[PDB]
Amino acid sequence: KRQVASGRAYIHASYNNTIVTITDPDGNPITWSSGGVIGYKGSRKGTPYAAQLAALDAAKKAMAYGMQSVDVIVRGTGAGREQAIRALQASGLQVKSIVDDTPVPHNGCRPKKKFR
Amino acid sequence: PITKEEKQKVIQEFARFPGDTGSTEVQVALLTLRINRLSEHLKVHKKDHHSHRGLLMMVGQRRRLLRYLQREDPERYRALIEKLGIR
Amino acid sequence: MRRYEVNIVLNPNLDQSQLALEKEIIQRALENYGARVEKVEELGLRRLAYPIAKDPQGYFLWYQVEMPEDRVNDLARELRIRDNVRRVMVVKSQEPFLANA
Amino acid sequence: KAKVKATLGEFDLRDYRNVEVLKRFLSETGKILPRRRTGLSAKEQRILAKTIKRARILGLLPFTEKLVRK
RNA sequence: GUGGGAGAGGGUGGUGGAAUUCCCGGAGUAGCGGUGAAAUGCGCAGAUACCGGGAGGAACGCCGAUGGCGAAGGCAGCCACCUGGUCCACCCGUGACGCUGAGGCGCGAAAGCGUGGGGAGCAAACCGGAUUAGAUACCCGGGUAGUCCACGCCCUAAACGAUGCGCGCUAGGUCUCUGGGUCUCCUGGGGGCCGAAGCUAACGCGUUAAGCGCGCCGCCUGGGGAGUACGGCCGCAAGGC
Ligand SMILES: [Mg+2]
Ligand SMILES: [Mg+2]
Ligand SMILES: [Mg+2]
Ligand SMILES: [Mg+2]
Ligand SMILES: [Mg+2]
Ligand SMILES: [Mg+2]
Ligand SMILES: [Mg+2]
Ligand SMILES: [Mg+2]
Ligand SMILES: [Mg+2]
Ligand SMILES: [Mg+2]
Ligand SMILES: [Mg+2]
Ligand SMILES: [Mg+2]
Ligand SMILES: [Mg+2]
Ligand SMILES: [Mg+2]
Ligand SMILES: [Mg+2]
Ligand SMILES: [Mg+2]
Ligand SMILES: [Mg+2]
Ligand SMILES: [Mg+2]
Ligand SMILES: [Mg+2]
Ligand SMILES: [Mg+2]
Ligand SMILES: [Mg+2]
Ligand SMILES: [Mg+2]
Ligand SMILES: [Mg+2]
Ligand SMILES: [Mg+2]
Ligand SMILES: [Mg+2]
Ligand SMILES: [Mg+2]
Ligand SMILES: [Mg+2]
Ligand SMILES: [Mg+2]
Ligand SMILES: [Mg+2]
Ligand SMILES: [Mg+2]
Ligand SMILES: [Mg+2]
Ligand SMILES: [Mg+2]
Ligand SMILES: [Mg+2]
Ligand SMILES: [Mg+2]
Ligand SMILES: [Mg+2]
Ligand SMILES: [Mg+2]
Ligand SMILES: [Mg+2]
Ligand SMILES: [Mg+2]
Ligand SMILES: [Mg+2]
Ligand SMILES: [Mg+2]
Repeated sequence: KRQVASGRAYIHASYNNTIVTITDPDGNPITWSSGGVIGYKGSRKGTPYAAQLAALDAAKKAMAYGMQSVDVIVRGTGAGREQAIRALQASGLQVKSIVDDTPVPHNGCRPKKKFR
Repeated sequence: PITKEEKQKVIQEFARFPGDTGSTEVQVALLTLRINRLSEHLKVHKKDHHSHRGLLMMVGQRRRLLRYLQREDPERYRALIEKLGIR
Repeated sequence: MRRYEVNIVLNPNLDQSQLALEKEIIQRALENYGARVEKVEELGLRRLAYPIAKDPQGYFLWYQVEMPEDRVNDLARELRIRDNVRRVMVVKSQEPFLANA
Repeated sequence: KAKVKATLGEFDLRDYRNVEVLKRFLSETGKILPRRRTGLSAKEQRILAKTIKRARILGLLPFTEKLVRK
C-alpha cells in the first residue's frame, strides 16, 4: 500500500549467501529476499541460481508496490553476484544504473585467522 | 635549530685569525654548541634514542679533538677549556 | 620566523555579519600570535568531494604568512575552537616544484 | 592510451589547492593512479601523492568514490 | 667551512577518511550466519540486508616499488614543532687530529612481569558445535590474559646477507634510487641482476667479494651427554649471561 515506482536495488553477495533488498529513493527499504527466503537452506544458498531466484522474488514483491525505475547497487564478492544482476535486468524491471559500492577498509581492523 | 648567523657568531668568536673556519678551536666550539643543543633537547624527549646516539658520537669527536690539542699545544687547550667551560 | 600558509574552511551558510565576525576573530587571532600577513586568497563557496560536517559545500580562505615557529601549533589550536570553523590546515610554505616543463 | 603528464601544461606539483589539474591523476574510484598511468618520476610521484592527500584533507578531492557500470 | 639534496630515521603534540563493533531512530520480514556438508550460535523483546545519527578503540587502502631511511631492533595517513644520520658541489679552513676496540656504558622485534589506565577487532587459556576409530588437533560459534598508552623491568631469536669493522687494489654489461655536470652520455653515492681474473668441497661469490692484501676485535677444534649439572653474577618472577 505504497506505490513507490522508483528506487534502489541493493545486492549483497558472499560466498555463503546472496541477499537482495529493494528500497525507496531516500534509502528506506520496501521488500527483500535471499536464498533462504526461497526453498534453499544450507550451502545451496550460495549457488548463482539461488541469487537468480532471490532477485526474481524481490522483483515481484517490488512489482506489488508498482516499482518501475531501479538503480542497482552491488556490495560484496560471491558466486552469483553477477547472476543476480543478470536476473534483475531480465526481471521486467528497468534498470537505470549499476554501481559497485563494496566496502573496503583502509586497513583499520585485524581480521580473523582465516582471512590473513 | 642552528641558523647561519648563530653559527657565524661562534666562528668569529673562536677563530684564531680571520677567515679561519676549520681550526681545532672552532671545530670544538661548534661541536660543543651542537652538544649543548642536543642535551637540552634530551632533557625533554627522553624517549628519543636515535638522537642520543648522535650525541654520543659528537661527544666522542669533541674528546678526540681536545685530546689532540692538549697533545700538541697544552696552552691553547687550557684556553679552550677555560672559554667553553667544559671537561 | 618562517613562511607558512593557513587554509581555513568554514560553514558555507554564513551571512555577511556572521562571516565578517568569523574573519574578524581569525585576523585577531593571527595578530595575537604575531603572524605578518603577506598575501591572502579567499575562494569562498566551493563544492566538496565529500561532505564535511554534514555540509556538501564549504567556504575557503588562504593566508600566506610569516610567523614565529614555536607559536604555530598553538595558533592552530586556537583556530579550531570556533564551531563555525570546520577545517584548519597550516603548512610550511614551499617553492613551486614543477613538472612537464 | 597515453599518460596524464603526457597531456598537460606547465603545472605545479606542489599545489594542493588546484583541483582541476589534480583530479586528472585519480581514477573513477578515488584511488591514486600508478606511475604506469601518470607517467611521472618517482620523485614527481611522491610529491604528487603528498599533495593529493593534502587536498583530500581539505575536502577538495575525494578519499574514495563508487564504480559505475560493472 | 659554505651552498645545495633525498628520505616510513627518531621524539612530542594535533588532525583526517574508509571499515569493524556497539548504542539511537527511521523503514522493513523470516531468517541470518557458517561449512566439504553441517551443527552449536544469533533472530517475534523484530535480527540479517537498507538509510540517517552518535560513541569508542585500533590500524593507515590507493600512492607502493624488484623502492626509500636507519648502526641493529626496526620505521608507512596528513600537519606542525623538536632532532640524529647521510650524500653532492666548491677545493675555502685545521694539519695525521687516523683504524680497531677486551671491560664498561647505551640501544635492543615479539612474548612476558610490576603499577596505573584503556578495550573496538583479533585472540593463548578456556566453554561449546560438527568431523572422525578417537580430540585435548586441523574446520565452526563464543571468549579472558594479551594485543593498545604511560612509567619501570625483562636482554632472547632463523636478532639472517646464517657473511665483524676499516682502507687500498683487481674487466665489464644491464636495471634502478639520489646528487652534480659542458645532460647519445660522463662523474659521485646507494639498491639488484648477469658475468673478466681469481676464489670455492661443491652450490655458488665476483668494485655491495666468499678475489689480492694489511690492521684490529669476536668465535671454532668429532657426535651424544648438553646450553644440562655445579658455581658465580644479573632478575620482582619467568629466566638470562
Ligand atoms: Mg550458507
Ligand atoms: Mg618519518
Ligand atoms: Mg615521526
Ligand atoms: Mg534498527
Ligand atoms: Mg532455526
Ligand atoms: Mg530461537
Ligand atoms: Mg529467545
Ligand atoms: Mg549506520
Ligand atoms: Mg565503550
Ligand atoms: Mg602494496
Ligand atoms: Mg625492501
Ligand atoms: Mg628483518
Ligand atoms: Mg634534517
Ligand atoms: Mg686547500
Ligand atoms: Mg698551512
Ligand atoms: Mg669505532
Ligand atoms: Mg626487547
Ligand atoms: Mg611488547
Ligand atoms: Mg602489563
Ligand atoms: Mg576461535
Ligand atoms: Mg569430536
Ligand atoms: Mg575442541
Ligand atoms: Mg571470533
Ligand atoms: Mg676475517
Ligand atoms: Mg652494476
Ligand atoms: Mg641530472
Ligand atoms: Mg648517476
Ligand atoms: Mg683463500
Ligand atoms: Mg668450478
Ligand atoms: Mg654471479
Ligand atoms: Mg672489501
Ligand atoms: Mg669461504
Ligand atoms: Mg665429546
Ligand atoms: Mg662437547
Ligand atoms: Mg638459554
Ligand atoms: Mg663448577
Ligand atoms: Mg645457577
Ligand atoms: Mg638476588
Ligand atoms: Mg627458555
Ligand atoms: Mg649477549
